[PDB]
Amino acid sequence: VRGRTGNVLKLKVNFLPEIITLSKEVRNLKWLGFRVPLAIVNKAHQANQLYPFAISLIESVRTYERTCEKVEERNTISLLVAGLKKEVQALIAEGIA
Amino acid sequence: DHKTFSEILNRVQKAVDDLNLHSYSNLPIWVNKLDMEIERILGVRLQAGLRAWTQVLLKPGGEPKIKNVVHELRITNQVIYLNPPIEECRYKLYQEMFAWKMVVLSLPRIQSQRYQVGVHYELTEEEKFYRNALTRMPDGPVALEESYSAVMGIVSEVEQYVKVWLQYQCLWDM
Amino acid sequence: RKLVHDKELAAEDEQVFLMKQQSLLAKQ
Repeated sequence: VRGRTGNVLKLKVNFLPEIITLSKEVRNLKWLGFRVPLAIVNKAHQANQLYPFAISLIESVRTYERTCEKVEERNTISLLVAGLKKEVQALIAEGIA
Repeated sequence: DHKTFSEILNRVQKAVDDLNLHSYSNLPIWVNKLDMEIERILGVRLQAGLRAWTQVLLKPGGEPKIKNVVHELRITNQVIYLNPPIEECRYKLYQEMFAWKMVVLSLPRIQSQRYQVGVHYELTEEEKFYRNALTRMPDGPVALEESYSAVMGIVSEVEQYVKVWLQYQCLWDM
Repeated sequence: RKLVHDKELAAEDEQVFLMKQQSLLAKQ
């Protein structure tokens, strides 16, 4: 990161707005009647299936960032929420596994 | 003031009870840190109060007051001895100083053990009151030393004046 | 009466969590 050469672990599902663009393009092609790479269409169908899970993962990443920011703010109470921090770390380790 | 210290301590204790209900992690460690901080604050207050009492003998500082003294005369059998005893005046001054000091140092102890249970009441110095703070004065032993020295000086001056006035027992005894 | 010794409740650091995560990512 800027000011921190350590790897800022932005862990998340392998997703981006490109998947949403592909899903919208598939919907538009279906509406307008066009030919397309039907293998890519099946991949877009799988991405549309997995999209709510990806949204949940992004929300979890945002929540973890918010918790880290809260700890950085209240470093004066950082030991007090140590139980929540440990629970979150264990859950994150399970998810990373 | 004693009431103000009690109110602040009660607010802190209610907050501590709420935090214990909050189910946070490391509650004993947090209680220990809060107790240490309260000890430092009380120590600053106690050093200031001892200095103020010494000056009064001679705003967070405080300002106590003083009582009167046992000064009188008698000829009961012709012994002109001041009433009550000079030891009585010294005891009164020492008691007043102890009461003024205990007004601050006798505030309620930290109720961080309210979350604790399993043994009996442990009302030692720091258990019942803030006992250890008198030794935890941040200025050092110099403040208590100043108070004791002021008590000794006032007593010595009182004894000197009493002796000078009472040198004339021989006039009624000759 | 067994004073204190309440296991010293603590958790791994966020940098420590990231480092263990990096080790797992190497192991991933």
